Amino acid sequence: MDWVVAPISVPENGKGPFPQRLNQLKSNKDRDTKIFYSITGPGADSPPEGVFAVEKETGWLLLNKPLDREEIAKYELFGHAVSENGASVEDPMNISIIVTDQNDHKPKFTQDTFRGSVLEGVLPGTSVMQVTATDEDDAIYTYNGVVAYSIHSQEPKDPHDLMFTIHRSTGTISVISSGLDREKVPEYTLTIQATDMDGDGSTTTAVAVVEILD
Amino acid sequence: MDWVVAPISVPENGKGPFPQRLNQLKSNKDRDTKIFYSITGPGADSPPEGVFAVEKETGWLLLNKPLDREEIAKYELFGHAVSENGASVEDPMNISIIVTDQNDHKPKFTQDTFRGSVLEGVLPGTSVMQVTATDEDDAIYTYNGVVAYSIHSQEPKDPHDLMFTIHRSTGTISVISSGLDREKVPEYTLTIQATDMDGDGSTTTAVAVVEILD
Ligand SMILES: Cc1[nH]c2ccc(-c3ccccc3)cc2c1CCN
Ligand SMILES: Cc1[nH]c2ccc(-c3ccccc3)cc2c1CCN
Ligand SMILES: [Ca+2]
Ligand SMILES: [Ca+2]
Ligand SMILES: [Ca+2]
Ligand SMILES: [Ca+2]
Repeated sequence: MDWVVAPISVPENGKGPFPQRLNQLKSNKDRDTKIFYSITGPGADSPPEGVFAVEKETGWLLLNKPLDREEIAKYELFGHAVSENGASVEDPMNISIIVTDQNDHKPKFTQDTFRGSVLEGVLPGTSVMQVTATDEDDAIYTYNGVVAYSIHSQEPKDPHDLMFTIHRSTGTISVISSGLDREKVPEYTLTIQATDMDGDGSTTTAVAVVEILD
Repeated sequence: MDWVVAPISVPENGKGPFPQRLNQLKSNKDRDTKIFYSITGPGADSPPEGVFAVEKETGWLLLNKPLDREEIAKYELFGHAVSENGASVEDPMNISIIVTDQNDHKPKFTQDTFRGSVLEGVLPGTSVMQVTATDEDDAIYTYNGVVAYSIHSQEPKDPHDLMFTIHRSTGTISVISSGLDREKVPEYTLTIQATDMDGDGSTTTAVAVVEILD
């Protein structure tokens, strides 16, 4: 009884010293001759070379350097078993290395300044613009690339203080208080923020400048 | 050819929807009857009950909740092959789950205010005190719980702007400049900071109060 496929899930940007052992190969029939192991493939004997390596005698698969999942996210290697007489004993076994995500990219805003506009008498609830930011990290399986949006401050304060909201996850700045007037205040400037791990991580700052129109 | 041991490495505090498929069991006795798969061990039928489960007619090993490594960092379970007559077929296979760590804990100083002191006439380089922050994440195999120390600000900014420094990894504050004097400034108040992922992570802040002596 065994696994149908056995991938090796390896957290990226890892520490300690290298090499590191990952799993150990063994062939069914190694009381026949002595067995010498070898790995091949992209990440072993093709570029990037020398990222993975196997111990000839012991069969330990080794990690040589830390992996950036944000560069290569999975490898496909092959295990080779060759007796001391030169005989390929088994078929090269599929070795699959899945690189899992650490939170090693701060979220970075689309543009340094975002510019949008709206009109004096729009009903509370009304879209005005959408900002964004990208986090190069993963957002399907981890929260490391999932972004939360917020508004820090609003200048000028004038008719109110919470003049706008931004949707936490889509980045849509709405107006929420009727009371706009282009003559009294023509150009608000929102100081906005993107925060990875869904608000519990790093925070990048940028600005959105809403102009109110006649 | 196979691994002598295939643990499953599962990033903690995972996203997406659950359950989640991890690997699939299979018995090299299934070209016979229709086998039915079950699962035992702490995390399965012991406390905490129900974190893993396997689809009886597929063998897929499912994860029901997101894991917290700092709550439990490893699981040893057993999978079971039975036919329609509850008949144990081969022995139970061992399932080893290795919860890999994410940066889900901000660094916490041990006290809000460290108190130290040093004589006015000590030489530049002279140690003074050593502050400390602890991060619950792994600092062995990952940077998530590796702290980096820094002085935010010193007040009063008398005589020089920066009279002290701190070891980035050890927490030891030392004197970097000449000119302490109890008569002129008898105490300095150092805003200290601790940042995880060895600097590129989350921060909290404390203060170290250094008294100058005759
Ligand atoms: C619980 C968990 N964490 C993962 C992290 C990464 C990949 C993964 C699989 C194939 C290619 C690339 C990545 C799969 C998983 C799963 C199983 C959920 N289908
Ligand atoms: C994040 C991470 N990566 C690993 C890689 C390997 C082993 C490991 C498990 C059993 C024996 C020897 C080593 C443990 C870990 C952890 C959890 C850190 N408490
Ligand atoms: Ca790499
Ligand atoms: Ca748990
Ligand atoms: Ca941490
Ligand atoms: Ca953690």
